[PDB]
Amino acid sequence: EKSKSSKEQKKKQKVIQVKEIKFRPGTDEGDYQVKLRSLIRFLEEGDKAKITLRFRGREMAHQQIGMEVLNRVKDDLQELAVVESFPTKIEGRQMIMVLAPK
Amino acid sequence: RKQVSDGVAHIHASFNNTIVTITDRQGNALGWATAGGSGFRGSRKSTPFAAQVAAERCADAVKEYGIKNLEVMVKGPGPGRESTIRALNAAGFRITNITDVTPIPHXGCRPPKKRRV
Amino acid sequence: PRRLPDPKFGSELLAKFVNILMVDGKKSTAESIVYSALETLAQRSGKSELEAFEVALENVRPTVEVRPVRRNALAMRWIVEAARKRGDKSMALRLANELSD
Amino acid sequence: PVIKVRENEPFDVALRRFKRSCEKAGVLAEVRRREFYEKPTTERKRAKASAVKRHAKKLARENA
RNA sequence: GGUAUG
RNA sequence: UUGAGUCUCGUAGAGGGGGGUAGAAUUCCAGGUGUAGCGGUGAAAUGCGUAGAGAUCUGGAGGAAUACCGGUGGCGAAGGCGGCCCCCUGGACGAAGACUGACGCUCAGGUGCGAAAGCGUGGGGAGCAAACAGGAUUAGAUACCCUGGUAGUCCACGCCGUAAACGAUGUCGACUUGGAGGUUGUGCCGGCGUGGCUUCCGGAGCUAACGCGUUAAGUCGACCGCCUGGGGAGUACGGCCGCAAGGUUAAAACUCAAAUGAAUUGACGGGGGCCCGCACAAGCGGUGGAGCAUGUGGUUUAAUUCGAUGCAACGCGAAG
RNA sequence: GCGGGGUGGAGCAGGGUAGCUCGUCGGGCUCAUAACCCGAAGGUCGUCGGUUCAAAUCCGGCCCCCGC
Ligand SMILES: NC(=O)OC[C@@H](O)C[C@H](NC(=O)[C@H]1NCCC[C@H]1O)C(=O)N[C@@H](Cc1c[nH]cn1)C(=O)N[C@H](C(=O)O)[C@H](O)c1c[nH]c(Cl)n1
Ligand SMILES: [K+]
Ligand SMILES: [K+]
Ligand SMILES: [K+]
Ligand SMILES: [K+]
Ligand SMILES: [K+]
Ligand SMILES: [Mg+2]
Ligand SMILES: [Mg+2]
Ligand SMILES: [Mg+2]
Ligand SMILES: [Mg+2]
Ligand SMILES: [Mg+2]
Ligand SMILES: [Mg+2]
Ligand SMILES: [Mg+2]
Ligand SMILES: [Mg+2]
Ligand SMILES: [Mg+2]
Ligand SMILES: [Mg+2]
Ligand SMILES: [Mg+2]
Ligand SMILES: [Mg+2]
Repeated sequence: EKSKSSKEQKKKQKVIQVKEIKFRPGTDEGDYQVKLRSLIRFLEEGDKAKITLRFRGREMAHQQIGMEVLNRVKDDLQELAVVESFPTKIEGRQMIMVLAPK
Repeated sequence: RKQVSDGVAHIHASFNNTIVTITDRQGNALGWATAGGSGFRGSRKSTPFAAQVAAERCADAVKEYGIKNLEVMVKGPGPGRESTIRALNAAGFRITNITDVTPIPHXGCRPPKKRRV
Repeated sequence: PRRLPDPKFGSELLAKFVNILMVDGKKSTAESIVYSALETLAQRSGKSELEAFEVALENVRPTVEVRPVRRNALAMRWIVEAARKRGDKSMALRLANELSD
Repeated sequence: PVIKVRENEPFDVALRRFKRSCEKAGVLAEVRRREFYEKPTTERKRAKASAVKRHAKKLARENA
C-alpha cells in the first residue's frame, strides 16, 4: 500500500556513513589542509571519518612519522571531534583512527 | 458491469517498461496491466517476456466484459512491441487492425541532453 | 577445438555406462557392479535388463537444446552421480535403487 | 503504419506486414534520433562523414 | 567488458 | 573598346526585413473511464501516485521549434539562412543586342556588419538547462549517472565585438594537360554544343613532407595584412573602447637549448579485422582443508654455508 | 537531579533462537600496490540474582556511565 509513504516519512529520520580520508606519511601542508577541510565537512554534516595512514615499502620503518600526522589531525579537529579509536600497532601497513561528530 | 463486443488494446511500449491497457472504442478504460506489475522489477521490466506476461494479465482483467475483437495501438520503441500483441492473440482475441501510434514531432520541443556514459 | 558393444547385451549405451561408473581404469570392477545392478533391477521390475535401464534413462534424459548423444551421456552421468551420493551399502544396490527411482 | 487484417489472413503473416510497415515508415529510427539533443555542428558533421563514406564506396566499387 | 597507479 | 558599368528580357535560390497562419509534439489545466503502480539505473535511490498517479479518451491554455522533402543540394561578403502564404527588399546568372567610354584594381587610418555566451531595461517562459538542491557512484567525487531546477535559451530596444569567426589558404587580374559527377541557365538538331556555381580524383609543376593541382599550394603581375626560437604573454604598463564582463593596441626583465612541422620504424590502445595453443569451453582427476615428506621465506642461532626469486626461484645447483 | 545505554578490539543490530561495520590476522587476485575476493580469531552479551520453559531478552537492585 501507499503504506510505503509511511516509510518515506520514516526515512526522513536520518543516517550516518563513515567517510574515509587516506593520509600518507609525508603529505604536504596544502593537501593536508584540503583533506582536513574534507573532514571538517564530513563531520559537521553528521558523519564519521575512518582516517587511514598507509605506509608503503620501507616507510613502515619510520611508523613514528605517521603517528605524528594522525596526532596533528586529532589536535586540529579538536573542538569538532571525539576520537572513537586511535591505533598503536601498524597492522598491515595501516593506522586507522576513527573520528566521530562531537 | 457492461459487455463490450469490440475493444482497443493500447500498448505503451517504453524502453524501460510496457503498459498494456484495454479500453472501449471510445477510449474508456476497462482494464490495464504492466510489466512492472507482473512480478518484474528494475530492468527485468524491459524484456519482451515481461510484456508478454503483462498482456496476459490485461486479457484476464477484461474477461468479464466479454471482448473477442481488439484493435491494437502500439506506441514507442519498447522491447515489448510485438511480444504483447502475439500474447494478446494467444489469449484468443481476433486482432483486426494492427497500427503504430508513436508520437513524432514535426521539427517540436528540444530533447534532453545526451547521456555521457 | 579451434579446428565397442558391451559383451553381455550388445548395447554400447551400457558399455558407455560402465565407462562412466569406472574409476582408475578398473573396468572389470565396474562391469560387475553394473551387471549385478541390471539383474537386481530386472528382479524388482520384470523386463529384459535394457528396457528397465532405458525407461530409467527416459526420466533423467534432459531436453539451449540438448542433442541425443549428450542427452544419454548426461542422463547416465547424473544417474551415476546420484547413485554414488546415496546411503545404500554397495554401489550395485545404490545403482539399482537409483535406477528404480 | 495502419494495418487492417484483410479478409481471412493469419496473424503471423499479418504481424510481418505490420512490422514491415513500421520498418519502411521509419518510426523506431525516428524516436531514437529524437531521444537526445544533437546540436547542428554534430548533425552537419555526421551528415558529412556519411556523404564521404557513401561516395568513397562508389570509388571503391569503381577502380575494381 | 572498461579502475587507477608505477 | 577589349577592363568596368548602364539598359532590355528571362531564370534558380533556407539571401534579408515585416506581418499572418498551419499541422505534429512536449508540458500544464479541466473532465470522463479506470486501478496500483509510475518513473529511473550498471545496480539503485531520490521523485511522482489511493487527496487516484501512470495509462487511455474529450476539450482547453500556452510557449518554442518546423518531421518527411533534404541532397559533399541551394543562397549569402562573412557571421549565417529551412513549414506554408503575402508585403517590402538586396545580390547572382544566361540570351541576344543597344549604350557609356578606363569611369579600373587594392586599400594604412576610417566606417559598418559580425555565431554563442554575456550585459542593461521591459516582456515572455512549453521544452531544455549553467548555478543550485536532493539521490547515487567512489579512496575521494566539488564530476561523469538519476530526480528536480534558477539564470539563460524566446521577443523588443540598446550594449558587447569575440570563436578551431577554418578552406587554419587576403583581394583583383592573366596564363597553364586531363577524367568522373552535382546544380542552374541557354542555343542548335534523346543527341550535339555553350555559359555560371559546385563535389571528387589526378597530370605537369610546386611542396619538408603531407599534399595542392584551371575553384592551385602551378606560372606571373597589382595592392594590402602579417611573421622573425620556446616559455614568460596576447601578460604588464600606457592609450582607446565598454554599464560591466572584458575587448583592442602591446613590451621587458628573466629563464631554457631547445620549442616545432611532416613523415619513418617499432611499441602501445578500455581502436578495427583475420588466426593459433588443454588459452577458454566440454570433461575427467587434482591443488587449496587433514597428517606427513620436501624446498623456500621468515624468525631463531655460535653457525643455522653459498647460490636460485613473477611467468622463466621455491622435491631448483644437490644424481642422494 | 533526570535519562539513555552498557553486545567480539571497534562500535551498533539483536522476551528464548548473538550478528553487522571497521579493526585483527592469514590467504586469493596483480608484474606490483591500493581496490576487489575468501577464510579464521575475537564475545557471552554491565553486574547481581530472582523470575520466565528462556536471561542480551523479563523484573528489580547495583555498577554505572556520560547527555543533561
Ligand atoms: N567513482 C569513482 O571514483 O570510481 C568509480 C568509477 O570508476 C566507476 C566507473 N564509472 C564510469 O565508468 C563512469 N562512466 C561515465 C558514466 C558514469 C560512470 O559509470 C564504472 O565502473 N562504471 C560502471 C557502473 C558503476 C559505477 N559504480 C559501480 N559501477 C559502468 O557500467 N560503466 C560503464 C563503462 O565502463 O562502460 C559506462 O560508463 C556506464 C553505463 N552506465 C553508466 Cl552510469 N556508466
Ligand atoms: K583609396
Ligand atoms: K527556468
Ligand atoms: K615521402
Ligand atoms: K589595456
Ligand atoms: K628569450
Ligand atoms: Mg549563402
Ligand atoms: Mg560559419
Ligand atoms: Mg578590393
Ligand atoms: Mg544570444
Ligand atoms: Mg535581458
Ligand atoms: Mg531537466
Ligand atoms: Mg542533470
Ligand atoms: Mg581572434
Ligand atoms: Mg586565422
Ligand atoms: Mg588532387
Ligand atoms: Mg607552400
Ligand atoms: Mg589583455
